[PDB]
Amino acid sequence: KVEGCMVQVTCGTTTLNGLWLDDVVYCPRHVICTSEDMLNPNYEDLLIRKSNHNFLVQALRVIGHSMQNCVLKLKVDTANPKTPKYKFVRIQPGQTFSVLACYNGSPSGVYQCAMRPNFTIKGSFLNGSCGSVGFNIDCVSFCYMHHMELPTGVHAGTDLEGNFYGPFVDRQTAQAAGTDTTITVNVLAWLYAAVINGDRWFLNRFTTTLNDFNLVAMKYNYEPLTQDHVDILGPLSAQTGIAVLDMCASLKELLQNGMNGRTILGSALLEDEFTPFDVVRQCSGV
Amino acid sequence: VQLQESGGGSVQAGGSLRLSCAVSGYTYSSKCLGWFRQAPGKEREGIATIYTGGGSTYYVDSVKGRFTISQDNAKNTVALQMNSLKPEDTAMYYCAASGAIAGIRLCLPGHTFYTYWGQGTQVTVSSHHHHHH
Repeated sequence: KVEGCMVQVTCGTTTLNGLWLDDVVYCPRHVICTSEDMLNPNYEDLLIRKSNHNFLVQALRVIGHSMQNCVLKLKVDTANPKTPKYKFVRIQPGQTFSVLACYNGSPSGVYQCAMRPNFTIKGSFLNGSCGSVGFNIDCVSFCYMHHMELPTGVHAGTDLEGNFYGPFVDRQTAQAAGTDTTITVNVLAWLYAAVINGDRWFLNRFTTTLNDFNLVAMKYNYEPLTQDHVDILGPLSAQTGIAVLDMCASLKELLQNGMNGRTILGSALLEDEFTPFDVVRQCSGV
Repeated sequence: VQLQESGGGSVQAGGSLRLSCAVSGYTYSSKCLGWFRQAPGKEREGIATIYTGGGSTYYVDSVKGRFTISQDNAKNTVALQMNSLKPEDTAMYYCAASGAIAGIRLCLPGHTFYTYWGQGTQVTVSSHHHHHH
C-alpha cells in the first residue's frame, strides 16, 4: 500500500512528501531549495551543499543522495518493510491513474486523475502540498510525482525517473502570477525623491515599526518590508535626514487615506517603477 | 549646453501637437531628457522622461499614453507627441536635460534632477464653441 510508503522529507526550511521503496526515498529534487533558490536554481551546486545528514526522513538516516533528472533518490539505512512489488512507467495524457494526496507526510485521500492535453492535473486537493505520487494498481505501477503548484489549481509533475510531463521545469517565483503586488521599496525611494525635489506635503509627524507597517502592506497588496530594504534606502535617509521608518509612516497614511486630490512628483498614483538605484544615483548630484 | 524647443501653438480640444527639442552642445553620453510643463501660478512639473541609454520612458498618470516621448540621437532631438489634448493641458512646455549619468534605467520627473533647460513653448488647448445641437 502506497500509504505505508509515504514519508516526510525535510531539508532546511522546505518539507514535502517522499516515496519510500526499499532503502530509497524518492522525492522532488527542489526540497533542497528555498524561495530564493527556486527563481532559477543551480541544482548541482545546491546539492553540493547538502550532505546525507542535511536530509531528514520521517516515516530515518540517509546513507546516500543521488539525483536523477528532477527526482532526488535518498538511500536510507532502514529498508521499508511493506514495500509493494513496483515498476516505474510513463503514461500519456487522458489515461486515468490514482493519486494519493499527502500533506506534511500524512495521507489525506485517494483521487482518480487524468492529465490534460497540456500535461497538467487540475485539482484543488494537491494544493498546499508537494510530492504526492500517482499509480495504477493490478504490481503497483508508479507513474507520477507531484512537483509544482501553479496559480489556479494547476499541477505539474514528473514520472518516477524524474522527467517532467510536458514543458515544465522545477523553477518558480516567490510571487504567484496575477498577484500584482506593489514594490514597496521602490515607492519609498520615489517618495524620498519627491522630498529632495521639494514635495513635503505627505510627510507626517509619525513613525512606525516593520510589523505595524507590514500589516498595512499586506492589506493593500504591497511587498512587506525587511531590514534589507531599510538598509537599501540608507543613502536617501541620510541625504534627507528622514528615517526609513518615518517615511514608512507617511506611506502608511497615504495607503489608508489616499492622496486626497493631491499629486506627488506630478503623479496622482504612488509609483513603484523607480528602483532605489535609479533614485540614489539621480539624487546624488543634487 | 543649449536646448531649444519647437512645435507649440494653439489647438482645439481633441487635437494633436508635436513638440521637438534640439539638444545641442552635449557630450553625446547617457543622459536624462524630460518634457516639463507649467501653468500660470502653478509649479513646473515633469510629465514625460526618457533615458538615452536604454530608452526607458516614464509618464505621469495624467498624460501617459496620450503623450509619447521620443529621442533621436542621430538628429539630436527629443520629441513629445501630444494626442487627444485637453484644456487642462494648456501650459508652457519646457524640454530639459540632466548631466551625464550611466547605470540607471528610469529618469525621475522632478525639475531638481535636470540641469539644462530650453526657453519654453506655449501649448493652448481651447474649448470654445458656437454651434447648437
